[PDB]
This record gives sequence, structure tokens and C-alpha cells, in this order.
Amino acid sequence: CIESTGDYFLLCDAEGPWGIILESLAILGIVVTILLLLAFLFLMRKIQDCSQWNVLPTQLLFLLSVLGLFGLAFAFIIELNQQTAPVRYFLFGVLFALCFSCLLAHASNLVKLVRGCVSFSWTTILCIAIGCSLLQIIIATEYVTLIMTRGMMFVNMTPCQLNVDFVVLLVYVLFLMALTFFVSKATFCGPCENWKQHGRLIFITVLFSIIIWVVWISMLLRGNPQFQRQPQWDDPVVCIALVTNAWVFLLLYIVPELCILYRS
Amino acid sequence: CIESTGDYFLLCDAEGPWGIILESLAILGIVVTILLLLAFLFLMRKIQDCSQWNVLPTQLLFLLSVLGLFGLAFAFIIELNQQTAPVRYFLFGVLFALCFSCLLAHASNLVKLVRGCVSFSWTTILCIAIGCSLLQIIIATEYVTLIMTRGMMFVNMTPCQLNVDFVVLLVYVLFLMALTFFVSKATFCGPCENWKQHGRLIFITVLFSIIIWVVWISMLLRGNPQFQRQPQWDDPVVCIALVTNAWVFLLLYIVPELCILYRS
Amino acid sequence: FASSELCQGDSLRSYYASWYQQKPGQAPVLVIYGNTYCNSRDSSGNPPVVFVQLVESGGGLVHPGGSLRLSCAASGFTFRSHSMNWVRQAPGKGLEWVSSISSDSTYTYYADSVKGRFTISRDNAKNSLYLQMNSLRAEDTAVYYCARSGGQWKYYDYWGQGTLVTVSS
Amino acid sequence: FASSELCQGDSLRSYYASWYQQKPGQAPVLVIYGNTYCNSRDSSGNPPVVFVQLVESGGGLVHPGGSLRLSCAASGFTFRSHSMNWVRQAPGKGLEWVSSISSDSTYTYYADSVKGRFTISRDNAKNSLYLQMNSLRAEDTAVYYCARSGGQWKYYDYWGQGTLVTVSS
Repeated sequence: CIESTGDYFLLCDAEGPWGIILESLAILGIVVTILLLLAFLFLMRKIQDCSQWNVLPTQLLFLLSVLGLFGLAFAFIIELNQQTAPVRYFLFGVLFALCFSCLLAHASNLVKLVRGCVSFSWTTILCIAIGCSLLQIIIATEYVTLIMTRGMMFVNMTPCQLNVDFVVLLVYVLFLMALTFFVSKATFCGPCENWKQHGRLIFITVLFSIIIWVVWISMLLRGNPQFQRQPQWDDPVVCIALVTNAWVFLLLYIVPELCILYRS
Repeated sequence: CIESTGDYFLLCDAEGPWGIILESLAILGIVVTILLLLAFLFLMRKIQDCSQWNVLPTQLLFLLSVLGLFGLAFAFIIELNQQTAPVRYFLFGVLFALCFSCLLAHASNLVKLVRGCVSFSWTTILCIAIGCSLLQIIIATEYVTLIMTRGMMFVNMTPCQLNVDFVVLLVYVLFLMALTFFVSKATFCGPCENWKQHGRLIFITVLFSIIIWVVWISMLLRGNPQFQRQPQWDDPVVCIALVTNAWVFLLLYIVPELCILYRS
Repeated sequence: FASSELCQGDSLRSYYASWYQQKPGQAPVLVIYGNTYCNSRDSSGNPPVVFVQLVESGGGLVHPGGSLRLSCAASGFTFRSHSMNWVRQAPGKGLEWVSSISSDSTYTYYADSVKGRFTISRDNAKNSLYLQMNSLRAEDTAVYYCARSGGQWKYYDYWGQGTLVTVSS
Repeated sequence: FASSELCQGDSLRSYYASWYQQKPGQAPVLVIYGNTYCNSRDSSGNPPVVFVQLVESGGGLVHPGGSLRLSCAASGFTFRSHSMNWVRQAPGKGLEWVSSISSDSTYTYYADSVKGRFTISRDNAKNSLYLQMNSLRAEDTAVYYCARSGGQWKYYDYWGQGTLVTVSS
């Protein structure tokens, strides 16, 4: 029972109806991710091969990060005037780093499981999934506290620098994405084939996830001032990118991953 | 020809003469560190043992960090009204992390050179010396830019929070010091004795430099408000701690290190 | 939804309206918040409102077909707590709606008779509200008052002093 | 270095002094910056000065032996750009120096006749200057004016309006 208006039965959404057309997608993402997480947790009971049991925690954290992305996209439309100002610049980076570091963990597991070596343990894959996200949670919990306590708050910064800081904060997850892309591109020289479909899954996912980023960040930095699309196409395009990245993660990665790690 | 007064032949230093009694020590530190760096660079020509040639870059970066500490202590008395406000919260953390990460690098080299293993290469010891400082240079170049550009600048912060952020920024180098202390304490169980004197050197240096910290940070947080010693004993005690930490590094560590790695 | 519908109107049981009073030569004030100047909330899609200190800026003398910039500088209040309302003053009927930016520059409701010639934005850094009067029209001489809404009843307790721009042929 | 040494003084070729002019009932304004009210910079170690708006605060009526807090609020200028001086006003001689906090609360030159009873500090956040008049003295009724120095000649271009604190037995 939450709308996107001025205040208390006031003028409705302008420019575009980027309200329920993202809220319903977020709700569907939450429901499907809950069901998928339940199925993936029940998957631990029936799996007998320990070669792929190692990546199960990394996929679990990817599912948790995608659930966080959907839940943030739920709280990414009310604009920067409530107490939801801190979350939009901390949780976004944290969950993006979590997801792309899980991708990097899976890529490293493929590298060390395709060229004759042995897959890392649960501890090692979990540690490498969270370690690349440690720098981002540090950077985000630094930015958010430094602004909401020391400097001038979020709700009094100009929009010309209120979304440039988004790029400034996400340069690290951009580097994480670039590292994942380079690793899964370098996976090409590999004799074993039973894990190469996972590598091509990572390659397709990161190519799509660098294409969604090569425009949207560039759009907010360049075109919205020229297209007169700010700050009205400022937040809705970010929520659109968030929800479609969450959906491409849940659909073009987790469904095919569950297809090649099927239930028998 | 630089004094510490009000402005242009005005009232001189109050409370205490913490001016030239630190400037002369800083100048002596600069001169002795320059001579020591020249001697330590000429030291590379005559050493033939590769067992200790690995730690030469780490000691070189320790010397550079101590030189930076002395140079910062030179610019740590003019107080936060000039353009030297940014450096006091970036260079201090960066150089402390550099020095204590060099100490951690030497400690790890001792760990892996006492219990029968082989000393790391130049690449590995330098990489582990700079890796622990990478997080601090990131955290400091985030803090400084976030303050001087986005939030309120340094010269309009209350002193009650203008030196608490010193602790907030240096928690990471505090953890680095704690890790160095724990590693050099764990070096006790070791069969080889030709490197255990270096371990006890690091133990003594870190014990002195954790005693130098258990009071001064505690002093700024607790006693100066009660002793009516702020912001008069705010900056001079920080510069005192800086210059005596630089001196205990250059004398309690580098001098004995050159004593047991003597010139023949 | 043409000109002024009301303050009677046979659509009262679908919204809530307010009432206002105005001393001559001064900014108006609300009388009482919450089938029979005035004010009337409506639901036309196109912006439906018809009829501690705020100061406005602008003194240019530009010929028709040119461009001019309006401003509304204010302080002493929380800029990111309510919604501003540019309103134009015309003799006779009185006040008419102009762009009504809200929150943090996320609701750009350019008025029906000016949509395309007026651009509005909300800068919460300096606590200022601007207006771009490019492509000036000769038949647009009026006083653009600056207000801040209460929101729930669309009442504007805070008001400015306007600006008498006299662009004409 | 007792009371008022000067504006003749047999130490002219060791420092530089200034001159002042004061309308009655008003804060003084410097006349010209840079062996023969007035001013005299000296080198006694103890604070040697003898003879866009600033407002002061304080209205308590405290009995002798009690405590009271003074204040000086100002804006419209760079607080962290120069030095500022508390100065007390007495009939007869005129103005006398009080604590003279500078930079960012790093130079507390409390006055010789008040050292131990007055605590000064500079707060650059809200751009305010405070004074703690604890342990009140009966023979200390005066007007404490708020100023801001120029530094190179110890001229105080900016001035306040004082505060008529009348603590007495």
C-alpha cells in the first residue's frame, strides 16, 4: 500500500509510470528468489558430488545479494528525501560487490577446476567471495557515515554531484566486474569441458552486465543534462538498471546454473 | 625561517615552547635519515648474502616512511588554518600504515625464515609491505576528498570531532600494529636463532609503539577535556608523538638492524 | 478542467480543497485547511490546482522572443521537507499555477499554459528555487509569486513577494 | 608593563603600533594601521596590547562568587581567517584587553588581571565565541566587547556591541 506521489493523496507520478511497473517486478523477484533459495537449500540434501558442493555457498551468497538488490530496488523509488538516503549509497555498492565477487569466486573455481587442479574448499571459496566485498563494505560504510554525520547530509547536495558520487563509489565494483570479465575470458585455454559451460555462462553474464553499465552510468553523467532528463530520469533509470540486473542475474545465471546442476 | 605565532610578528607560542624544540628534532631526523638512506643504498653494493637481500626493499620503504613522518611533523605545528589541513589526515595514516606494514613484512619474513622455510623474494616482501598500506591509502584519500569537496571543510569542524576522526581513521593502522605485535610474539617458537634477534627487535619496537599509543590517543579522547588542555595540548602532543615515534623507529629499530647487518 | 471550474462544483466528493484570503497588494494566506480567492484539488492528470521568509529575484528587461531567468531565494526553514509552488499573479481572477517542483527536484509539473517554456528545479544546497523564462511571450506579463506547500491540503503557509516581470510587445 | 606605559614610549624602534578613534557610546574604529585611544604593541611575553557583524549574548543576574557564561555570535565573514579579541570596557581609561583566542582555538592569551577565571575558545562550526565568567568578582563590572583583529598591525576592524554585565556586591 505504498505509492509514489507528492504527499498524502497528492499529485501522482510524472514523466513516466516507473512505479508499480518496477514494484511488481521487485515483488516477483522477491517471491521467485525466496522459492529459489528454498529449493537451492533443499539441494544440499540430495547432492552427493563434492566437486560442485564447493560452489554451493558462493551461489547461496549470490542469491542473497540478488535478494538484497531486489529489496533495495523496492526502496529506490521514494527519492532522496526520507531516511532511506543512507541505504541507496551503501547497500547498492555492498550488494553489487557481493554478487560480482561471488562471480569472481566462481570464475576462480572454474580456473582451478578446469586445468587439472582441485576445487577450493568451502572456506576458500567463501573467503574469496567475501574478501573482494570487504573493500566495498569498508568504502561504503566510510562514505555513508562521513556524510550523514560529519559533512552536509545527502538531502542537501545538488543532483549534479549526488549521482556523480554513485560512480565515484562504484568504481571498485566496476573493477571487480572487469576482473571477472578478464578471468572468464582467460578461461578459454582449458582442456576440461564439463565446467566450460559455466565459464561461458559467466562470460555472457558479465558481458551483459558491462553493457548495462556502459550506458546507464554514462547516461547519468552525460546525456541527462543534455536530454533535460534530470533529476526526473535520475532515480527511475537507476532503479530500472537495478531491477533488470537483478533479473538477469536470477534468470540468465541462476536458472541455467540450476539447469546444469539439475535435480534428479 | 618559519615560526609559530599569531600572524606576521604577533604573539608567540603560548602554553609551551613546542616549536623549535620539535623543529630542530625534525631537521636532525631529516638529515640523519638522508645520510642513513644514502648508506643503506650503498649497502646494496657490498652485500653478497641473498638471505638478507630480500628485506632490503622493505627496510628502504621503512626509511622512506620515517622520512615522511619527520617531514609531516615539520608541517604538524602550524595548526589547521592553512592549506595543510588535508595532509594531516592523509599523510599521517598513509605513512604509519607504510611503516607498520613494513614491520609486518619483516615479521612474516622472519616467520618463514626461522622455521626452516625460504625467505620470500623481493616481489613478495614488497607486495606484502604495500598491500597492508593499500587499504589505508584508500581510506585516507577517501576521507580527505570527501571532506574538502563534499562535506564541510576541515577548518570549520569542532575540535571535539576534529581529533576524534584521527582515531576513527587510524583504527586500521592500530589493527596493523596489533597484527605485527601478535606475529612477533608468535615468533617465539622457532628453532633458528640467527633471525630471532630481529624478532625481538620487532617485538620491542612494537611494544614501545603500542605504549606510545595506549596513552596519547587515550589522552586526546579523555584527559584533555578534563585537564583543560584543548585545543592547546591538542596538536603539540600529536606532533610530539609523531616525532618521538619517528625517532624510536630510526634509533630503536634501524640502528640495531644496521648493527646486526653491519658493514664489513 | 477549463480556466476556473469553481467556489461551487459538482465533484466535491472525490477530493478535499482549501480556502484562502489575500489583502490587496500582498501575498495571499490560507483561511482554513480542510457539493459546495479559492482553491480546488482535482484529478485531471495535468497539474490540477486552480484559484521562514521567501524572496524572489529578477530584474531583466528583455524584448519578447528573448530569455530571462527567475529565482526564489529563501532560508530559515527545511528546504527538503515540503513542496514549492511557483504561482503567477494576474489582475481579476488572481493567482494561477506554475511549475510545482517537490521533494528533491523529482517532480517537474510545468503548468498547462506554459509547458515547454518554463523549466523548474529545486536546489537544496543554497536553498533556492529557480525558473527559466526562455522564449518570452508578449502576453505573459504577470507577477510570479513563490510559495511552499503544506502538502496534505495543498495549503501554502509560506509565501514570497513575487516579481513584476513586464515582458510585452 | 604596568597599567598604560604610553602616546610616547622609549621602545619605538623595536615594534610597530597603531592609532584608534572612538565615537562616544560606540565601539572604536582604527584610524591608521602602521620615540613618540592609542595602542602600543610590546614584547613582554604577557599579551602586550594596551590603550560582517558581531553580536554578544548574556543576560544572567548572578550573585558574587557565582558563575556566568558570555558569548559572541557572528557571521558574514570567514571565521577561520584571522584573530579575534575579547576586550572589556571601563569608564575613564576605556578599553582593556581580555583573552584573545586565534586561528582554531590554539592560542589562549588570557589577560593578566583575569588569568584563571576566564576560559576562551573559538568554535568555527557555528561561528561563535564564548567566555566562561565563573567565580564572579564584585569589582569586575564592565562591558566586554567582541572584536576581530587584522593581525599584522593588531588593528581590530570588526567590532561588536559588548555586554553590560553588572556583577557587584
